[PDB]
Amino acid sequence: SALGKLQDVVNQNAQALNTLVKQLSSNFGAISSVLNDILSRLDPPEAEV
Amino acid sequence: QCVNLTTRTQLPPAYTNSFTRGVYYPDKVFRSSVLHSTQDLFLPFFSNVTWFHAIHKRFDNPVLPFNDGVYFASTEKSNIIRGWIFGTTLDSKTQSLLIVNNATNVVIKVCEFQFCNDPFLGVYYMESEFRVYSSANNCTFEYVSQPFLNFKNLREFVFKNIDGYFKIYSKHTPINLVRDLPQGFSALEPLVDLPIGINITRFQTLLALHRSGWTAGAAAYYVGYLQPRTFLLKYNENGTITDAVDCALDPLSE
Amino acid sequence: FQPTYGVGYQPYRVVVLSFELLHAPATVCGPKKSTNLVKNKCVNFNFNGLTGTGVLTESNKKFLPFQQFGRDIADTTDAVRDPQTLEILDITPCSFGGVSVITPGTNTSNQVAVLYQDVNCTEVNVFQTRAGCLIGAEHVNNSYECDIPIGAGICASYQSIIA
Amino acid sequence: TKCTLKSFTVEKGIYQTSNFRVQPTESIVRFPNITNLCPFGEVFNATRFASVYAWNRKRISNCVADYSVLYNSASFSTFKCYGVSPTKLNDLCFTNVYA
Ligand SMILES: *[C@@H]1O[C@H](CO)[C@@H](O[C@@H]2O[C@H](CO)[C@@H](O)[C@H](O)[C@H]2NC(C)=O)[C@H](O)[C@H]1NC(C)=O
Ligand SMILES: *[C@@H]1O[C@H](CO)[C@@H](O)[C@H](O)[C@H]1NC(C)=O
Ligand SMILES: *[C@@H]1O[C@H](CO)[C@@H](O)[C@H](O)[C@H]1NC(C)=O
Ligand SMILES: *[C@@H]1O[C@H](CO)[C@@H](O)[C@H](O)[C@H]1NC(C)=O
Ligand SMILES: *[C@@H]1O[C@H](CO)[C@@H](O)[C@H](O)[C@H]1NC(C)=O
Ligand SMILES: *[C@@H]1O[C@H](CO)[C@@H](O)[C@H](O)[C@H]1NC(C)=O
Ligand SMILES: *[C@@H]1O[C@H](CO)[C@@H](O)[C@H](O)[C@H]1NC(C)=O
Ligand SMILES: *[C@@H]1O[C@H](CO)[C@@H](O)[C@H](O)[C@H]1NC(C)=O
Repeated sequence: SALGKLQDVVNQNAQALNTLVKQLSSNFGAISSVLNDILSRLDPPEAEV
Repeated sequence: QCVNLTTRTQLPPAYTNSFTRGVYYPDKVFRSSVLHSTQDLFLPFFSNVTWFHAIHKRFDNPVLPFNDGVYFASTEKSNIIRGWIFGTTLDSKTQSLLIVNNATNVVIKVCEFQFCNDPFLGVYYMESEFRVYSSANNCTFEYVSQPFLNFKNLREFVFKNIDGYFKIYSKHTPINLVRDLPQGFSALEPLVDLPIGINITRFQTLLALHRSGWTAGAAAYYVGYLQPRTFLLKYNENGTITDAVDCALDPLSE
Repeated sequence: FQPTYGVGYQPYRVVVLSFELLHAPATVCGPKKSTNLVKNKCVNFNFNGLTGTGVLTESNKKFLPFQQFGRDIADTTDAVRDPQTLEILDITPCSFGGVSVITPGTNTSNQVAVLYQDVNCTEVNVFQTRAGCLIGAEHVNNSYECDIPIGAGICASYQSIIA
Repeated sequence: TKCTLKSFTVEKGIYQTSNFRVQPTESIVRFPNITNLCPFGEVFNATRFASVYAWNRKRISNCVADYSVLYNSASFSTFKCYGVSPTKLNDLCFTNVYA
């Protein structure tokens, strides 16, 4: 644990990137988190929503 | 044809520890050198798993609930356990699932069987006795496949029924332990997915008699129940689940 | 029935196919069409309902026989099994990158160089850097002070544009 | 760069102006080997058919059916699909078929 100050910064940046990538898996109230599924399942008036 | 077995010895069923058994692969995705948290219908660690015997005079074929899913463990030698019955009322009113492994092949049928009160197979000292159902009128699904199968063999199965899909997971383990479940870890690979689409709340174990009255060969099986919970699974460099953490067992594993 | 009969009295064999769809899982489908596998190219792949865009290369990951797809830590599909021939393919993402323009002042010159960041030079005075592919700058073996920073120890200057 | 910087004069330096994304070329839609075809040969090419008062019924299930070997067969005098388009049969998936 001698080099914990640099490893803390590295872990925080990697965890922020992993959280930002992980947030793509959330649908945020939509029917799906995949854009291709929405564009292939729905008409553009509701796919726009 | 049905036969009442009236030479049983009255004894309450036993209970023992699950240890860290009952873990199956939750999906078909390869993962390597990773720690993955998943929320699924799992068997809890160190749980109270119900123990049934076949010894001579014990012959345990009770009526058990299915609930959300069933972990079925089998400390087996000389091939007494042969299959399972799934359904709701287990008669011709509803539609029921038959899985059997007789002396030739493995048969899965979804029919309205009028089941006997004590369904069984039999071995004469050759297999020449089969008394499971008295009729089968309306059959929707048939599937004939390969044979799935001191106590020498350990059979783990996980039966789940979600969205009309019957998931059977299996694992075969060479053991040399005498009486109880061995303590260790073994992740259950998926065996088959059956599109049966039926309501299942009750299930039956099918055993085999030994004739030379009747004699029950030495076998023992264990029934546990799955609950929705989270495990932390460890995937090694070869993609095999080598260890697991129950997230709601104790504060250390939490 | 005699064979000497006219049309309308001759026998006709009739098969009536009734496709019925109860909310049990459907098990009667058509033939799932397949096309020849193309590797080492940025293609749109559709493997057993899993779709995407990527470069499909050979993989050294040995799957267990029940496993079909592969995911990394960030839950992105980076490995897959071909269903026709049981082989493992890595799905590299198709190359993307920033396009940066390296120039001196327009009072000085109108010559520019283009840096494609994290892009190999075979996928676009062409020089390969660790920052990316630099087109329009002549790489020299001499070392000077940094005028325009490129990155990874590479700098550009005007004297033509050298890197 | 002049468009990005909103200026007609560009100072000396490096300016990130655009992006380059490789674009796809082909579509590869690989599926399993077409196995366990439905036994339509035992229904259409049967030796002995039934009479219409005691018509035979075969429950086609748990298989994959190539319908366009029937619709492209020259032998059939009448081929009338009512609820479904004929060419769309290879794409629609049904729970079971009764022949
Ligand atoms: C084996 O035992 C069971 C339980 O007693 C028998 O099931 C009963 O059979 C009688 C026959 O008239 C019925 O009236 C009861 O309603 C049945 N009970 C249940 C819970 O189903 C069964 O018949 C016996 N087997 C044979 C071959 O006689
Ligand atoms: C398992 O259940 C039985 C009765 O349901 C009980 O007597 C026994 O103590 C339980 N075992 C454990 C380890 O809790
Ligand atoms: C096993 O069951 C199948 C299906 O009922 C049957 O065809 C076969 O004859 C049986 N074999 C024996 C040895 O009973
Ligand atoms: C089920 O079987 C009974 C008796 O064989 C029959 O009367 C009934 O119509 C059948 N139902 C279905 C849905 O096949
Ligand atoms: C399935 O069976 C159980 C027990 O018989 C019953 O309570 C439940 O309502 C059934 N499910 C449906 C959808 O009917
Ligand atoms: C992984 O597999 C290799 C051989 O393929 C073997 O040498 C190694 O011991 C395995 N690792 C584990 C943890 O089992
Ligand atoms: C598909 O066919 C090829 C050769 O025709 C064979 O090598 C391959 O194993 C088959 N796929 C499966 C899943 O058996
Ligand atoms: C019947 O046989 C002929 C010749 O073998 C073939 O062309 C036709 O497709 C068959 N009919 C079926 C498979 O329904």
